[PDB]
Amino acid sequence: TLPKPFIWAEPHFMVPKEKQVTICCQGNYGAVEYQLHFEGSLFAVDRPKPPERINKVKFYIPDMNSRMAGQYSCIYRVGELWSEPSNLLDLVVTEMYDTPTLSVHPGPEVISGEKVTFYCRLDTATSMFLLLKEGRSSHVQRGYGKVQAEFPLGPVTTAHRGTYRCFGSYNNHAWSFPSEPVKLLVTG
Repeated sequence: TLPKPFIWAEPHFMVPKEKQVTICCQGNYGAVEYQLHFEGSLFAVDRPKPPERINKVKFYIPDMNSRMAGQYSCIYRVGELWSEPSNLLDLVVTEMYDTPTLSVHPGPEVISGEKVTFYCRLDTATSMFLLLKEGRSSHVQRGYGKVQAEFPLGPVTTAHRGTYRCFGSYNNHAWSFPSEPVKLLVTG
């Protein structure tokens, strides 16, 4: 009946503790009420006025903390009907406690075709590790292991070029400090 809303974070979902993030919810033009929900509770509300030209609302979150790391959703109202929930957004808090180390095999400089594997180590956390690829063409990989996890990339191409940082975690939504970057140079 009502177009399903859409939720996303800005800049992205990895929020360093004490820092800020903005959660955006898109509903529909004219909607008079938007609610941001967090783990079964009401987090924030926004009532567009005038609503005719508005179809999105921004929820600002300053001073990020682990108690705010989790699953968010959004619903909006037009008249007396409420919409179905939006997609589920997971916010994680970073820079918690320690700093893991990152290493790569065979080395930081390779030619297309060489199999590359990254290794993240942190002995004071859980088995869940994460490999982040900086800049554009960004994304996050996850790996598991005791004290250390590996992230094999298989044969690489120049597309694998970029800066990498890894994270350790204390639970699925609470991550450590990013590791020192490793700039992978691919030739060929």
